[PDB]
Amino acid sequence: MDDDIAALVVDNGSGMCKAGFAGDDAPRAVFPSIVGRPRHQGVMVGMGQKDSYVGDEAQSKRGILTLKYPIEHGIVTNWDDMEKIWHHTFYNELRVAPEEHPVLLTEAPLNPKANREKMTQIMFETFNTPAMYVAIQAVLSLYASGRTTGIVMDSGDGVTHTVPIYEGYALPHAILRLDLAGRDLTDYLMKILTERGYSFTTTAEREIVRDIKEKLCYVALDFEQEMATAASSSSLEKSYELPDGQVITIGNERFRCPEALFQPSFLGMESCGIHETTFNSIMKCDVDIRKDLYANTVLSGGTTMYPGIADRMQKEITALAPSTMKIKIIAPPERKYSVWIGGSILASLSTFQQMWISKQEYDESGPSIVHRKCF
Amino acid sequence: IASTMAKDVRQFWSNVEKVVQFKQQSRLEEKRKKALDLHLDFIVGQTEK
Repeated sequence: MDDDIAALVVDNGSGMCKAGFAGDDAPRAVFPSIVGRPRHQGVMVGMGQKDSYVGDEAQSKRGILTLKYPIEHGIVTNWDDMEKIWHHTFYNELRVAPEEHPVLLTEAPLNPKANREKMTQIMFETFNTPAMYVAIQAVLSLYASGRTTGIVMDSGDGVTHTVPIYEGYALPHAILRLDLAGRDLTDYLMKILTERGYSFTTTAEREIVRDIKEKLCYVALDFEQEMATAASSSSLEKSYELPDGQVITIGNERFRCPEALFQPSFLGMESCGIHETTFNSIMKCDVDIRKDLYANTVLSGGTTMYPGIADRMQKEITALAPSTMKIKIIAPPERKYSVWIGGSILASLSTFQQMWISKQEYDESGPSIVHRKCF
Repeated sequence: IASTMAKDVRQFWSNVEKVVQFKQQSRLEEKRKKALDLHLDFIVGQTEK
């Protein structure tokens, strides 16, 4: 391999796909991970009828396209749409040939072996990539945060995970999964807004509510005190202008929505909050490393972008953890891209050049080589 | 495999320290210039009296 060929990093997110070149400070492309198909034949006469659309092209045509999500809770459920998304990322977004650059892919923790083998087969047979590698999202997030040991609370758009890492070791016995992410939060926001008198039923109204969530919602340090303040004062209300010019008022729903992350009971889910989840994950590890896990608690994912979430996590983990442990929450400003940042970092290291799965290794061992090279 | 990768990425933090060395050098310069130049000017102005 020529030392001048930069490797490609592709963050496979449930809600947003991020792609770029190794060494760059930020991903060159960030688009939704969706695939749209025309609802009726003949609706696109003259607009270059395509059998399918991907990314923003399908997002802008949601009114006339049936959108599907090939990634559900961080697991690939439709491989044809995933191949379409990869072809898009390679040819339209990055505008490069995948057979000329190594491709580093990200996967959620505890990814089924069949999915890894299928990704390897797709990359080596469909795109003819010279080499590739698969890394865990939380591991890349930690490697981007500034540490090799610690616990990462990665909360994306489809699923949230607490991956305890010691010297880069995502401990499978201590990894906990929670089916609560930005999607369920957007659904709950729609629900509570319908309770307030603002009914959102269509998929475009769902995107409007998602934008409202990303713009106005925040994590309160004290839920009861914040509710009391909202009930006794309107200083916590904020106005939002709808696409049709109508201005609506968002009240306590700003912090009631993200509160589900700490109290899933609001969603009817019998699961522990993200703080309790992280505490239990740290407790499943050896006592010798719990100190470092507490001192290196990192936040990642788009769902972790709520203002004040870091302070709430600090408070909760300090109240739950022993008094002798020093709790430190790490929330980088660009934590939404920590996965891709760590991927690019790992791909830009010379010592990592020996970790790529070459086409020869794949042809000799098959897709199973991922289980021998990717951990 | 994962210990090898961890030790390989441990070099990135030595590189971050090499970067922080830039800030250390900046501070060293900003302080040494100030102190030495001020002391030189002061002692020269005191001897010329």
